[PDB]
Amino acid sequence: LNPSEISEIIKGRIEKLDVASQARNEGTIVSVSDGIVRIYGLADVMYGEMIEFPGGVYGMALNLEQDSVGAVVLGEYQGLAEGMNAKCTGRILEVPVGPELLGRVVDALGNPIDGKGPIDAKATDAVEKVAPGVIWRKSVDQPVQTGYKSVDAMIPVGRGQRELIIGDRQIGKTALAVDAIINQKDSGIKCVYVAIGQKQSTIANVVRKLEENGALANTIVVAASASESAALQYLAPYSGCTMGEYFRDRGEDALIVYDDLSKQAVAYRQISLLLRRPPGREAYPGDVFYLHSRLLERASRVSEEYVEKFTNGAVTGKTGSLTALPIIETQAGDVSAFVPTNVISITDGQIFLESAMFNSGIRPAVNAGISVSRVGGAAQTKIIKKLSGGIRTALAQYRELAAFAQFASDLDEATRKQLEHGQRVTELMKQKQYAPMSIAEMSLSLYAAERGFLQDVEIAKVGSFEQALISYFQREHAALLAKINEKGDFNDEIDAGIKAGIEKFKATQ
Amino acid sequence: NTIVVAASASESAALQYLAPYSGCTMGEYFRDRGEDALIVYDDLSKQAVAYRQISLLLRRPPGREAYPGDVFYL
Amino acid sequence: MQQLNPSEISEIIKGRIEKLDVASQARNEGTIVSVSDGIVRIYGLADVMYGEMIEFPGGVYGMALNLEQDSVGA
Amino acid sequence: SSGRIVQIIGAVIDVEFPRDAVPSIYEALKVQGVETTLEVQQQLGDGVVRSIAMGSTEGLKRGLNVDSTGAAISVPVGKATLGRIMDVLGNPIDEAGPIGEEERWGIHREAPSYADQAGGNELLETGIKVIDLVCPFAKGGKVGLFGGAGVGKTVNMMELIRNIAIEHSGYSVFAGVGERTREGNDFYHEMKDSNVLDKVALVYGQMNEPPGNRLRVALTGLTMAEKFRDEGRDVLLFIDNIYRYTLAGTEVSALLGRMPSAVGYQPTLAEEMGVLQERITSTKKGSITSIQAVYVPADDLTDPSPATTFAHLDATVVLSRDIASLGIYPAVDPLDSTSRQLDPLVIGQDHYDTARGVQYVLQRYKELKDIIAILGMDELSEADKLLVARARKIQRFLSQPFFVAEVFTGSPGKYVSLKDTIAGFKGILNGDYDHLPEQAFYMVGGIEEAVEKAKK
Amino acid sequence: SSGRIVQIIGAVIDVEFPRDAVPSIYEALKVQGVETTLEVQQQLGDGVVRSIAMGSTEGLKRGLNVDSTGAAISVPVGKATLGRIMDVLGNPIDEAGPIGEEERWGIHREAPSYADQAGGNELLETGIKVIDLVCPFAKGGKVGLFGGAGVGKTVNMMELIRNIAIEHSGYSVFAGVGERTREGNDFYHEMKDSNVLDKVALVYGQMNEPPGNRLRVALTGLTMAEKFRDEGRDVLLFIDNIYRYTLAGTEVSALLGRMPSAVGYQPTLAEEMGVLQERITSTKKGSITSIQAVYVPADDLTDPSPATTFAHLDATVVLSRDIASLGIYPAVDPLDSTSRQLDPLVIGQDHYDTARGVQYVLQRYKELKDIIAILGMDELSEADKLLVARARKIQRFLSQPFFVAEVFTGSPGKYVSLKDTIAGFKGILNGDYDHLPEQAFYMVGGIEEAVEKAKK
Amino acid sequence: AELTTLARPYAKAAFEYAQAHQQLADWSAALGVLAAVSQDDTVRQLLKEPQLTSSAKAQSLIDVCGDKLNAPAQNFVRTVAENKRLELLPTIAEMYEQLKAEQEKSVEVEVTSAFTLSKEQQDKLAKALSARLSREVRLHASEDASLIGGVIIRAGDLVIDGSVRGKLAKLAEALKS
Amino acid sequence: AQAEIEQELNSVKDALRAQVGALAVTGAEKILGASIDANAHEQLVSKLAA
Amino acid sequence: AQAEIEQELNSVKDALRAQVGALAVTGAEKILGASIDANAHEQLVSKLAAEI
Ligand SMILES: Nc1ncnc2c1ncn2[C@@H]1O[C@H](COP(=O)(O)OP(=O)(O)OP(=O)(O)O)[C@@H](O)[C@H]1O
Ligand SMILES: Nc1ncnc2c1ncn2[C@@H]1O[C@H](COP(=O)(O)OP(=O)(O)O)[C@@H](O)[C@H]1O
Ligand SMILES: Nc1ncnc2c1ncn2[C@@H]1O[C@H](COP(=O)(O)OP(=O)(O)O)[C@@H](O)[C@H]1O
Ligand SMILES: [Mg+2]
Repeated sequence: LNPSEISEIIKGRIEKLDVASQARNEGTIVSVSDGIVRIYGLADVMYGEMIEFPGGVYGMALNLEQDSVGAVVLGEYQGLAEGMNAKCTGRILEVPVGPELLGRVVDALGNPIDGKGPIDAKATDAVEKVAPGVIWRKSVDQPVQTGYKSVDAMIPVGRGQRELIIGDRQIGKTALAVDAIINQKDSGIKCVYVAIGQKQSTIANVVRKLEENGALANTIVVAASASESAALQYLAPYSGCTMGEYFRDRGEDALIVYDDLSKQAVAYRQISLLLRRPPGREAYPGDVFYLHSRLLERASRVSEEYVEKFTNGAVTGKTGSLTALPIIETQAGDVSAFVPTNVISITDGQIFLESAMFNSGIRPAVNAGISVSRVGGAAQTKIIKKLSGGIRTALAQYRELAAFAQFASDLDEATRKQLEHGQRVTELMKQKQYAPMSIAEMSLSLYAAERGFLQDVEIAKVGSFEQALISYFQREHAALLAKINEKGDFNDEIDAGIKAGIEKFKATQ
Repeated sequence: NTIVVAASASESAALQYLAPYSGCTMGEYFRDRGEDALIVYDDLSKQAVAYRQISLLLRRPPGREAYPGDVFYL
Repeated sequence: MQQLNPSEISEIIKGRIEKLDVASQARNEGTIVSVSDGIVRIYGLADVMYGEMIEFPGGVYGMALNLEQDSVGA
Repeated sequence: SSGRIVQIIGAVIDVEFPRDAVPSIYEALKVQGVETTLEVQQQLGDGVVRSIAMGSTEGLKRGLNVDSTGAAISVPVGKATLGRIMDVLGNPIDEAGPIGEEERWGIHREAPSYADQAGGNELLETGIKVIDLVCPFAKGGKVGLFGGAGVGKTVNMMELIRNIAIEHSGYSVFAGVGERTREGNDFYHEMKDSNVLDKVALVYGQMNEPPGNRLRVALTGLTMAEKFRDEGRDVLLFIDNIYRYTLAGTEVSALLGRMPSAVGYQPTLAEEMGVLQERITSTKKGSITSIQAVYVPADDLTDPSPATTFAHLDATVVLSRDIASLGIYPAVDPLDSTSRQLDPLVIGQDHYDTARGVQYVLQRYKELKDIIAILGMDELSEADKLLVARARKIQRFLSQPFFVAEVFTGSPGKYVSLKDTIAGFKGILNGDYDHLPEQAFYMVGGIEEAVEKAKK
Repeated sequence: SSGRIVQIIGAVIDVEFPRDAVPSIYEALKVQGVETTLEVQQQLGDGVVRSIAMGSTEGLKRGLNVDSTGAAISVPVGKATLGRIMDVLGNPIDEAGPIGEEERWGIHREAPSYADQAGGNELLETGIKVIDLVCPFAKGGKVGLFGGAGVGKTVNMMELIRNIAIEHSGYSVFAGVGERTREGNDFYHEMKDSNVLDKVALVYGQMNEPPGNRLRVALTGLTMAEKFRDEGRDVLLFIDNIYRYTLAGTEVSALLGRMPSAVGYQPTLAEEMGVLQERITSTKKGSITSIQAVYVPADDLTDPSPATTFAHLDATVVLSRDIASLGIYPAVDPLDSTSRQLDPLVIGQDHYDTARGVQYVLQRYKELKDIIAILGMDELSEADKLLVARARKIQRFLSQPFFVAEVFTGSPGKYVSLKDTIAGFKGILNGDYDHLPEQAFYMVGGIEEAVEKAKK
Repeated sequence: AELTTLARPYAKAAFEYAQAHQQLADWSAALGVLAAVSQDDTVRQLLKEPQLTSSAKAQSLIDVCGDKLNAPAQNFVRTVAENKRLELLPTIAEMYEQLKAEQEKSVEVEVTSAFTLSKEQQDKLAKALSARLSREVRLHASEDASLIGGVIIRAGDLVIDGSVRGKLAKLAEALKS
Repeated sequence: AQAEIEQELNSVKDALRAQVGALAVTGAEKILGASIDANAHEQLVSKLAA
Repeated sequence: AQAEIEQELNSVKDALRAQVGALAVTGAEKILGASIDANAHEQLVSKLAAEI
């Protein structure tokens, strides 16, 4: 297992060492307080430049005054002391980018924390950027499938869309975003998951659930846990966004989750209040809308001319995109609070998760009254857009009539049948964790709801009915499901084959 | 049977801040020699107001309702 | 160790090197040090009253509201 | 002459100049290497000016040489701006070559005088029923569309652009101030596809930009509209979020050395609002009709930025999250929306009486909410029960399907004339449609479509 | 080299040092000739450090010599801390001589890393039936504890100490943050009389101490729990109030002159919570599981102190007065206590089905108790009366005798495994024990002890 | 604020007067004597007494310094003391020296070495540094037993590390990583 | 399981070659044998790189 | 495999001690190359004396 000659690497490192003197621009630490260091000197430092301290500690220059430089420490500050040396690096704040980060867990500066060796990235890129302009965009029409029936039927997400996931604590926000990540393992869309302010055992459970479902090799994980510095918690979404923008700028497609943007705003509030900046609503800084809007604008779809301009002619005739799913935690259903209303004013729709529907066992818990997608059916495939026109109206007729089931035997026929269809569509949209459905299976369930094949089936046997129907179409009509799973086409042949299979299921099974 | 300690409203805020400690020392005389004593502080709220006046005039940094950080310790 | 006052500017200090006397400038005249957001801070004007009109070049008029030790805010 | 950078804190840069060559307030400056434009705000003394960059400041250092241009930021004006997209500095951003202008104008100027003001109360029909009913517009007037996050502001403006474009034949200026870059690309490709792009000039400074660009882009769009007004024309000016000018003045305010006002705002809030808003008016030379979207922070109308914005406008349309949560679009609160054209010597006695009767019925319905929530409709009196029934039919008939909302629903859009709106709401208030159910009044154009929807 | 005191303002002391010997952040300093310890908070420049005194500053002057220790506050760790009361510096405050430790550890360290996490969702068996059925605990988990006084909190803590010491070969550390002196002496004598004093190390940071002592006392108790975890054990850590830790952070941040955040709190509120809570985990050597009692300010769950605390908690245990008035001990509400481990992926389908069946039967009994209260027992059907009988049997089987409560009940205590709890509550839920009376189900261990109770 | 921020306009006013009236060495000797007099402990105890006016503090400093101050330097002392800025008097002098080094096109360079360097070695390093910095340089040599070889050049914020301790740290960082 | 075999083995090779590289730097005593004749050469190449 | 690398570790740790004195010479000839002619005598003694 371990021969002795393979440890001769040290000799080769000695043969690639430059021992010539190089000129540096240097300074001295004057004061250290709460992650903020004042430095004398450093007369050639740039705004946003990494500053090297002893022990491998870096900082970023924020306040270039005439006689001092204020820097924010990008790590633990507690080993820094007055009198220690500071050096310019020549580098505005960078992260490594590339396909070599796929499968790896890193921190906010790209250093690996999973114990699987060094990352051999061939390129770095800047953390702070301005998003590309008005003329370089293209309108969103390709689908991103989350694998959930309620999300892919009602609130569809496209390539380049920003779609917020918002709701109270412990009602499934990480679950919806992680299952949207796991459904990209055979679709060509690469994935970035940024955890901000979470517990480390939660992050390790998330990466173990990514490896157990076969999607870790498609996903970069960037982690800044709850006992890190607030600088790394503030800077980790932009670092993961640069990691997704590598695949955006070369005509490929990526998808990023920010699993709490609400904890990033708390960390930026901490940094701004320690700099004695004057606050506004809820003690947040005045530029807090700008904190989210500089990030989420970077998620976009860019045209073929932008991709041809970026790669200098290497990639021709391809668009690239980056889809974002930010996540916001609310307090007791208050969606009119300052940070939630700032992020709604930025995204292209949102998915509201309701605590009462979660506590009644309606487990994907999507409030269909107020969830919306601004792109809509321009992103959707044809069979899914055709069969989901009657879902939202069946859930709408159920909203008020769901409290009438205790006296519904003394009601008229249209109100009774609308309430029966509402209970059937509500029982159809329940779905377990870690069970994705394809285009053909959600089309089978949506056709079973929409065309009236749920009418003689009771409520407690709806979803078991759905599972049996899926199994029957997997063993009798597998070429039909492979026809639907190509690009989601719909015509009269597919219509007739689905309705003949459902009638043979309802007659013989 | 009662010692009465007074720090009235026209006296200095330093005397209003020190009066409960002075009365507590007089009551502790009986506790330390195996006897039993009972003390009434008729407004601890006004003692906190006088200590807030002393702390704000000494330019010590304020907190909630402009009280200093050691009012719980007071 | 406070911050720099508005009369701590090196033509004014070099003026005081050349002649220490306050009669280098007349008591009814001053010079503009700073302009920001409708506020003009002026070195001089040693006989100005509160609410007095101040004549600027170009027909512009002002009014003195702060009469500090070293400077006039108008 | 040339100065040197002495301080860089964020977007705010201090530059030291020689003492006989200090540049004026609002003068443009250029960094010698990177060509970053700075705009001077303050003269601090000692040769040092305090300025705000019109761009990114990462990569800038102390000691860089800075030239002064001798004038303010000047943008191209005239015929050559039409069909074109420009940024805050007047540079083209549409990849279509240079702008072939014949003159450039500075973006800072004074308001027109009191003697140059123009009065007028000629009605502008919008085709939207609640807007034509309770807060009617005028040509050469000023419109605010107040509302919180995701209640509709942009959808209403796109419908108001589409219906005000029918009977207007002059030019238009559209200024995107701090909003979505994707919305700018959609509106440009929509106007390019339907061949109305050659009448409209586009200026954009969106949410992705540094705050100097967002602070100064509405002045550039207003300078282009002022050139079109001073050529004697009738022009339309659309500004999506004017709140985003104000918030950019928040972001640089403590860096400019100012003490904060209430809830962290800049102390010069009403003056920056007045210096921007008093240039938007019609004059005796020509007229500007302006529509502005106005953001309300955390749905609070007593926040100081909308509360200062309210007195600068002729017509005010307030949107509500509760009315949109009932499913009613365009979500206008009819008890909070006013206009100065709702006056019997402008619109006539019949339209005014219908609007006052609608507002009376909705106010007395609003006063019964807690007693209807606790005890129900059954313990009201009979005239109260009739007024709650007519009030729910009025609330359903105030909604309308839109042409720009055809992607959201699939129902076709409707244009309703003013006469049909007055006749339909008069027929609801008189009791002519007391036999109709209330869900027949929902999402129709006319009252006759409610008559056909009742027989279904 | 030593320094000199240059400033004393309250508990905040500034000490000047030579420029090549400035001590580190969080270094312990000693005043010469006095029993006073200082902890360095900030480095102000020119050799001057700003520090917080860990005691009274009455009688200190400027000019006193201050020695540096070269390290952070170091406490005794190991087996010698068991049975002893200590302060924040690790000095004994019982009158029982020195602690005979072999090792001292500093109280500031990082959280365990991403590669050091143990993995899985392994349960910690407590032996209490209502805890192991309704709200199960994780190894490495965190338990919020709610309720007032007099409902059995201390007896539950001593029973958890006895059960983790005898049945799992682990230890316990108590850290009293803001400890009342009367209740600490009472808790010490109650743990002598229940024979559980030698199983737990006691650290008190009392109420009449300055707030840096009350800030660092949980870090002292967590350092002793970390040494017990690094001997390969499963450790319990009890925190008496987490809100007093948060308030001591507010007071220390107000003494240093930091600008306060929303609702008065410190701007480092989430970070100071996360430094304490991320050290309580399951690692590859052993685990620390924490039980922390929570006060809620102004009955507001959306206040920032419980909203920061509830993001770290894995389970809640709610203590109730109405269950304790029925004689049922321990007084855990089975409907109000929650757990993140109550999930069929974590504990399996069988435990989840038994616990949700017990919770449905108790919720249906809760509404039928109001039905019997409004109209009498004759309103209910035969199936409703059968559910009332099974629910009273479930409600009495949740009670359990404790080893530390044998003076109270007059019975031997019982330890019940998790298998016997699921099998017994499944046997009541399937109707296997409907022939027994309900008073056989009161204060026994497993279901077989209720079977032998119903023969007597 | 920092001491250099407060001490900047006094040193700039003194440098502009001494450049306008050709008295650069006179003001450099005067500000050196004033800085060294203001850092002595007895004068520092006298300058912190609360019952003295600012005019008496300036008069005591002028009577102590004597013949090393001409009349505009005495006017400068009265202007410094009237604005209560006497503790700035070392920093003012240092900033004056920096301004004079930019005027005569010279730079003050500290060179530290492992063994003693001869005049040929100092003239060689001074000529290389004068070619790089485009200034007349003034070397100040010093010893250090921490270096095992080579020199370290420090000129303002410019550090050129030619010692083998820095090459040892580069080899340790190259083989550790 | 085979990926964890290779990752464990690589952590051992990286730890061994890290301690061997930390031992080779600590043997700098050869550099302690230097005199002024090599210092003149070092100051010559410090002249050549300015 | 953990049991197998426990057997291999002692023999590769005994193989590494014959190469570390060459490794210090290979680094030291790059850092100061003016004493490469003397060092061939020096390495016959102090290869022990710095290792212990
Ligand atoms: N579709 C589902 N079916 C059943 N259980 C589910 C489903 N989705 C989520 N859950 C469960 O809901 C619980 C809460 O989910 P999750 O941890 O994702 O919530 P969250 O809102 O992201 O919480 P956090 O506050 O930790 O970010 C988990 O225990 C999970 O197993
Ligand atoms: N007239 C309308 N009909 C249907 N839906 C609408 C209408 N107006 C707004 N909405 C819904 O509200 C969303 C937000 O509208 P938008 O104009 O973008 O809001 P705002 O400008 O206030 O942020 C739309 O994307 C749509 O889902
Ligand atoms: N397991 C138990 N069995 C019987 N009685 C109990 C039990 N636990 C608590 N009690 C009763 O409840 C009272 C309060 O208990 P205790 O834990 O002392 O609450 P606190 O510590 O808040 O005062 C005790 O005096 C005891 O009589
Ligand atoms: Mg909008």
